[PDB]
Amino acid sequence: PVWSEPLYSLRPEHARERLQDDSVETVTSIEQAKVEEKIQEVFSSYKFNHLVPRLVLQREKHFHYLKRGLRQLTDAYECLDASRPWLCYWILHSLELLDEPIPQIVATDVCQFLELCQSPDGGFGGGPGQYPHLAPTYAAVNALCIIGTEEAYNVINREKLLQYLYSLKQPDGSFLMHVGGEVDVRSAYCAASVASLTNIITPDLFEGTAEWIARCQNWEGGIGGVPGMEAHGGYTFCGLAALVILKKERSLNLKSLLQWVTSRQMRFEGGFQGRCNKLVDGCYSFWQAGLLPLLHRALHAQGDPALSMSHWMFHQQALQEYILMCCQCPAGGLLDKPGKSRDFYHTCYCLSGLSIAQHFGSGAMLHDVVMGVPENVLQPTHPVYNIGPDKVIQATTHFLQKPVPGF
Amino acid sequence: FLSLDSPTYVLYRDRAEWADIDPVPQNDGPSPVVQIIYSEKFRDVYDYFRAVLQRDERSERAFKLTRDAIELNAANYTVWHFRRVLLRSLQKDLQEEMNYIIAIIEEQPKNYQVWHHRRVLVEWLKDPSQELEFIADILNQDAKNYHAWQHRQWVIQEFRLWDNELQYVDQLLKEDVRNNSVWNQRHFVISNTTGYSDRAVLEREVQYTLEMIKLVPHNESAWNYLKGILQDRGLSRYPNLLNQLLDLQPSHSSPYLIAFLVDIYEDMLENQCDNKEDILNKALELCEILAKEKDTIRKEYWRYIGRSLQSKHSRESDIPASV
Ligand SMILES: N#Cc1ccc2c(c1)CN(S(=O)(=O)c1cccs1)[C@H](Cc1ccccc1)CN2Cc1c[nH]cn1
Ligand SMILES: CC(C)=CCC/C(C)=C/CC/C(C)=C/COP(=O)(O)OP(=O)(O)O
Ligand SMILES: [Zn+2]
Repeated sequence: PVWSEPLYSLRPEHARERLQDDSVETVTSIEQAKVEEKIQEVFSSYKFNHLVPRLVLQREKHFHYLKRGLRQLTDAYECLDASRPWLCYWILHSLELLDEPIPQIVATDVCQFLELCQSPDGGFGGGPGQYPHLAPTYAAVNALCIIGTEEAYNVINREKLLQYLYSLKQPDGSFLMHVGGEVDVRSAYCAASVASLTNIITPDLFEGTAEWIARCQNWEGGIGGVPGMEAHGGYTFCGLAALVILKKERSLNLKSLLQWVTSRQMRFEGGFQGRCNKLVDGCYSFWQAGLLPLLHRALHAQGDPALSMSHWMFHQQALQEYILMCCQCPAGGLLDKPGKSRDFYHTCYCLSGLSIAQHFGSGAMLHDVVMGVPENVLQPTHPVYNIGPDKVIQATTHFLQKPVPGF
Repeated sequence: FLSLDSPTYVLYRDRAEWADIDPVPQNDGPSPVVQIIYSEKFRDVYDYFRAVLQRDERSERAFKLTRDAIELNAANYTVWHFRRVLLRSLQKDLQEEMNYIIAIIEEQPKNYQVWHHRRVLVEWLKDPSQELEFIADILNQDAKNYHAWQHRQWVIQEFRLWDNELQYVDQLLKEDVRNNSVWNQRHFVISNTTGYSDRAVLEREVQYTLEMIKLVPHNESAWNYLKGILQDRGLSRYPNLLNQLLDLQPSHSSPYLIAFLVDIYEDMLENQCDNKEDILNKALELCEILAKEKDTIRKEYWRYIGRSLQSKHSRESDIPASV
């Protein structure tokens, strides 16, 4: 119909999705209202300017932002001086999704830089001369696999990495983030991620890990940083993804989890919140929404016959609308929410989420949903590692031809 | 003893007491990637940090240097590790260090490293006497600080300081009944104290929740808490629940109450209830009402539940193909 609105967020019924504070005001409702009000302005802008809406992913603009940052950053990133491998990964992955080639001049410089970050004793640090840490180690391995050239693969010292992983392993199945450091679900995932890709997973490395992760699932259905903590999207993704790698998804109450994540998508904004009663955030377009592909795979593994065959269990269209209309910086790069400044973290995850929301894949079945102009379609991303599905296969296929340190 | 923000602050290369040290510039290689264009102050401090770290110089001046390196980037875990080495080697007064970390956390509360550092201190000192109050102050500025609640749970568990937490929880829920972190803390205190098997306790909790739900019908936290404390024993295990929720649809309705209804029906069908088919259809109509009207953002979920429930509870679900 001519009166019909193709964009879900601009339909008149949508207004009914605004917050109902039951005339009881608290800091949470006041805060949620401010955001909704700001998002409504964005949605309504087309009607007020008398323009027909067009959802365009600003490719060239994001490419410039990425291209440059990959080589140089302002002092605004001094706070990430101990996370340089993360910067490499987020940027290289954003380019990968945007489908931009990685010049060999760059691939080699990247490889060399990560070598400088690698520790004599295994794992990578957040920068040259810094002690190793599982987070920058997970990023380094990922960045190298994205490059995926023989040179990149050879940067990784597999015997040392394994030694390192063991030196962090705890009696209760968990892992320290680094020597003398803290423990949380993130370490489980970082370890599982790098150990599986490089094929250094011994019979006892992750003993008890699946059980420890399972202990992090709480009364909410979601997973918390450590046993007993509020359910959070970032940690939940970490827990499920790790279990998927360990083939222990069933250790969790997948049902209560599925219900928890599906409730994390905002009815009005369209994007996801990190935890119940907080604000929407573009990066959760990945941590939260990225869970559905994981769940679909687990439930399907269990023969679940109700699973859709063309969509994930979240409003794909509404998420693309949030990202596209509310998360792009006109100057390039993406962000948390309208009003927030751009950064590479959000560029990486807003795009990863967009890709996931555009591509449905369950074996033979393949259905896409691309909001806005077709040029908006991105390269698909693997829901466990968050690098090209191709890079995952290629990487593992290369290291599987190597003996697991020790044999 | 010269703050990183003092107007008379001087770069380290211009300090007499540091003339003997050659700064160690950062080894970024021939052609850098993700190279950060540091400010003069930042690069100066870290060039000297790199030197002390390299020589593993355990000195009072190195100790003071780490404070500046930390303030420039509190996320540099390598510097925090060296600082802890110096705290022990130099036998530094840990209460003074406690004074320091509470100041840093007040300043940058959403950093992983500062909280981990405080935890290490509390452990070393084996003294949690200041923890609940300090955290309460942080929480008073951000009632949802994830690291704050995590530290609070650790301290309470490791030192068994359960006695007043429920009271604290009641205070914050009053301030903001929508604070999901507090509902989580509530479930935390009860689970580790009385537990929810004590019928008097469980009863109390559900009463409280329903009470809250009445006051703020659309606050999802109360609803999730209610489902959380009853879902393990089984929703169908509580026959009066359904009727009491139905007596809310009139006025106190929400897509939340409807979703709960489906949950109850689902569990009922899962325990061969009376009028199996009648219950099923009641659930399928609610699923559709939610997927197409009350909770459309979750249309895919609801349609899934719709299929699931029919896939295994239709009268023909356990009937042979040939029949
Ligand atoms: N660019 C960039 C950037 C921006 C924020 C940020 C992170 C990176 C990664 N880290 S963090 O601890 O290093 C930071 C927190 C605050 C500033 S950087 C934080 C924790 C993290 C670290 C590494 C991988 C994933 C998450 C996440 N954040 C804070 C945030 C994101 N969304 C809402 N809050
Ligand atoms: C692979 C890997 C290392 C993943 C990490 C996942 C992740 C995003 C963790 C962060 C969780 C957290 C402590 C948020 C607090 O900030 P906040 O209070 O601003 O968050 P919120 O309001 O969005 O919940
Ligand atoms: Zn974010």
